[PDB]
Amino acid sequence: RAARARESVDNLYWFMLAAANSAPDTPAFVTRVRTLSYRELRTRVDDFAAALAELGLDVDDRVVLEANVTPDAVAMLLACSLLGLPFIPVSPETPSGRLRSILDTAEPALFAQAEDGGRADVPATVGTARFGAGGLRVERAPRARVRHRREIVGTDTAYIIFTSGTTGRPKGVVMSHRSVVSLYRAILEQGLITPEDRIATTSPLQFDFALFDIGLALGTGAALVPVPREELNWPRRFLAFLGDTGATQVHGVPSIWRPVLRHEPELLAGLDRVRGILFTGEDFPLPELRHLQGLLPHARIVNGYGATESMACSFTEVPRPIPSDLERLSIGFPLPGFDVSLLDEHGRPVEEIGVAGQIHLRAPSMFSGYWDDPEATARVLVSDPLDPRSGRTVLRSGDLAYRGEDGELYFAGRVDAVALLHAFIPLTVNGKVDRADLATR
Amino acid sequence: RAARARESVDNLYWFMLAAANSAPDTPAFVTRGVRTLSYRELRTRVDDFAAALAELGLDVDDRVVLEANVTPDAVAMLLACSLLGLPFIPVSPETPSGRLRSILDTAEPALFAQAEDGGRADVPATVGTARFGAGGLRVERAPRARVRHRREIVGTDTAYIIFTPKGVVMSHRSVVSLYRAILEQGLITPEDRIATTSPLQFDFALFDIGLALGTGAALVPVPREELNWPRRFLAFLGDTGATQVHGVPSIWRPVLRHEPELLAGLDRVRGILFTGEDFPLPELRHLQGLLPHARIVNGYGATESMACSFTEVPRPIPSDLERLSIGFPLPGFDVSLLDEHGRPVEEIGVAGQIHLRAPSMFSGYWDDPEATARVLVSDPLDPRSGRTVLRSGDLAYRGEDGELYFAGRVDANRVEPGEVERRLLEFPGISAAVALLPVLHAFVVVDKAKARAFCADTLPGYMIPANIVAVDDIPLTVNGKVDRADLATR
Ligand SMILES: Nc1ncnc2c1ncn2[C@@H]1O[C@H](COS(=O)(=O)NC(=O)C[C@H](N)c2ccccc2)[C@@H](O)[C@H]1O
Ligand SMILES: Nc1ncnc2c1ncn2[C@@H]1O[C@H](COS(=O)(=O)NC(=O)C[C@H](N)c2ccccc2)[C@@H](O)[C@H]1O
Ligand SMILES: [Ca+2]
Ligand SMILES: [Ca+2]
Repeated sequence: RAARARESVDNLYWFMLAAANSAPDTPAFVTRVRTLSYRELRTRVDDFAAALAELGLDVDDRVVLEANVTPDAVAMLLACSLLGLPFIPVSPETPSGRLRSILDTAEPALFAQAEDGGRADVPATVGTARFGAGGLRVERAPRARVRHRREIVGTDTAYIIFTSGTTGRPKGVVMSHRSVVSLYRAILEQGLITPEDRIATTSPLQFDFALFDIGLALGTGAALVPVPREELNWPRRFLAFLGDTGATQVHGVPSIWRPVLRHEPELLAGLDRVRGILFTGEDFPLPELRHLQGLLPHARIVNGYGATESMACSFTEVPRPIPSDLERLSIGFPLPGFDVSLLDEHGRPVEEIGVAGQIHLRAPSMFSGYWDDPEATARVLVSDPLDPRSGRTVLRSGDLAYRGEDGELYFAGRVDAVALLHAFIPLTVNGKVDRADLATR
Repeated sequence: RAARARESVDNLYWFMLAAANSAPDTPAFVTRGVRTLSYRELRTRVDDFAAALAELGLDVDDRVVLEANVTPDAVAMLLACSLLGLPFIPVSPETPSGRLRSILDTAEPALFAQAEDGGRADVPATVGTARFGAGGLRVERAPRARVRHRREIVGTDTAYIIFTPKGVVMSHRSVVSLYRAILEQGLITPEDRIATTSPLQFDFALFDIGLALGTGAALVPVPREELNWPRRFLAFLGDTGATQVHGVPSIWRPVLRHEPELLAGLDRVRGILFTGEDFPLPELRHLQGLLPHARIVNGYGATESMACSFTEVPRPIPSDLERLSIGFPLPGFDVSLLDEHGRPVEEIGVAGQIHLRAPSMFSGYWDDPEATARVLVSDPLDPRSGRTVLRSGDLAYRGEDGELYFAGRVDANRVEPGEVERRLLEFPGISAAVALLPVLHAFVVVDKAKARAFCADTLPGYMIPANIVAVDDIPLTVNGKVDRADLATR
């Protein structure tokens, strides 16, 4: 009786598990060294979907998935996907006060955590479950409800990413199945990755960088290599992990390299299997970037630029070697089927090389809105200033950029705007500079 | 310097000419003796038109009015506008100059294009002008010089705007999404020949062109001249080898009155598709009886989503059937019936307003954000997500299997005129019935006082037509719908 996305409708289930039909016995995950096959992953998703369907949740009903990137956590989000149940990924590190704030806003039907999970006292108004290879064990069944939705569509919400927005307000980026799949399709077209690759992923699941890495790898028929968040503090254990698992690509915010470059630059030079590194989140300090390049000279580095509101925007290979005169890394060209206007303060095109204007993004991968915040949505998703009467929307990015002589882009910071407004690093759960931490001094 | 949609971007050019790569030598068009145009020949025409259009320096989002009916050249033009991200505004040559000039003033296009033999002249100096045909695209007045500011064409770029002054803006990604949904349903194969009857300014034409070319089937444009005369129309369908015939219900009315024996003789016709309005059931049952080896499909939807549902009519049609079903939305489409408070109607037989979730949704009404905010709204089942649904302005109820039934516009002591006109059908000899509203006149295709008494039986006094007029045919709009307005005057 539960609704299920059809094979022909944009949906993470069908997008990520297509490799179960071409190459069922190929590795989807590498853990520690154990592989999990595409077929094994599909069975786990189908088992979780069968248990989830029993609960009587309507399409658009929200499941909080509290977990790090694990084979089980991905099986759960793909089982939420097939049933049109939007997943809200939460890091176990998240303090209980912030979870309870997301539970109050998002009003989910169910909170799901790993079998060995430590979260207690989730409110009585929300259902609770635990997942493992054992299956999905319900602790408290979700409320009785009448199912109103007959059919799952590609514009249905896949996931909501919750952060504290720039005011106090909880920021919930609502992303449709069709928006995410569109990003995955665009980046597959680039051909960064092959089925023979093993993607070491470092981001927490509540960061769409993790959602990028999962989709990129499974979409391609490659293997995902979740790096346990613990091993990242311990540079020798981190390099040992990448070596032992045969990781060919390492994805993470710039932060993940700082401990390794200070304490174990000799051992990093020893990872001969690594063909590629990908980063996003913030500027890669150029001294650390030139150091990292020097230590793995046969490894392509990709600068990934974009926001949660579109998942991503551009992927530019860092010049090898980095020019000795280079001021700034290029964020290159938007992906095929993506487009940027640089507009001045009045929304007029900037058409001078070297002059910064606000990025306005046209993309197939656009968010649907900010959870319960239509004012904020109307200030970010706006009438295209180059076509204001059509009703077409663009993303008013709040990011500045300028163009070089071949039309490539350069990030020039926030229009809101380590130095602060003083000169100084404490990291956010996502691996960013905790600028709010440093500003309290 | 001119931007061109890439092969990986949702775009009518790449969607409709995909068959040029798989089956270049297969027929894209059948015209009229009887000539085919191949997918390869069509594509070369599109590329030639795109090269001429690119010369003009138009930016992406700049509008081209395409005044033409469905022809090989008119389709080459809209596919050349598509590749260059130049939204096309289709206008029928039979549109009065009053209404064209109204579209040109609101749309403020960069270019007006018409056929070489085209009958338009009176075009403002602020708009460029060109003529397309054999040989190519002749510019008469070059459009204004401008700076090209858009670097790259994207799937959310406007493919076309349909004007009625109401402008439905439709993205490339929205249309292609409809084409993909209906391809999934497998209505048509590459062996088929689709006779299309709609004017190009009606998205039914845009439906038929994309359905056929998307599939790798052949399009058979029926010129309006061939359509008006029943035996000419059937001789055209026969001579071209049409296997599917698409049009509003009215394309069958002359043929069912004057030439039912000849219509029964179209053995190559495997399928008929209609939309626009209710097919009066007596004419529908007659048509089905005459071609029993032809599947009949009811297409339901509005321009705001191109379409919504495609339901095969029961074979044979029950003689006691009250209303034909608009069935289930396509895969990836979904309907709620909501009450006046946006509350789910969950009682069989109770009418509520259709709210549609679809991958094919319009971007907005040209220059009308107030109207856009009244039609494209917060999902009332999910108001906090920001997901938008189409407030359709169409009433409907469900049967026991969840199938839908159109119950009229919410526009339409209140008088439900679908209920007046439907109970006039039951009276014998009435094949079709318009009712309109001060006094309720009803006009019927086939004395009075028995039709009236037959009404007085099963209807309340205020829903009893004061005057019932027999007619030969119903006056049609350019798009082929009942001309309510025309009847109102007489
Ligand atoms: N390559 C950059 N250089 C420098 N500043 C940057 C850069 N990529 C973002 N940023 C900054 O970070 C913001 C985005 O923050 S976010 O919304 O949390 N999203 C992300 O951090 C990453 C994004 N979801 C993503 C995921 C996967 C692949 C690519 C991109 C941008 O608006 C920039 O201000
Ligand atoms: N099959 C119907 N029975 C009964 N009332 C109907 C029906 N199809 C529309 N309608 C009515 O006509 C309205 C839509 O009119 S429209 O916007 O001009 N669009 C069309 O008529 C054609 C539509 N775009 C289309 C094109 C191609 C394939 C399918 C559908 C609906 O809102 C209904 O009021
Ligand atoms: Ca423009
Ligand atoms: Ca709901």
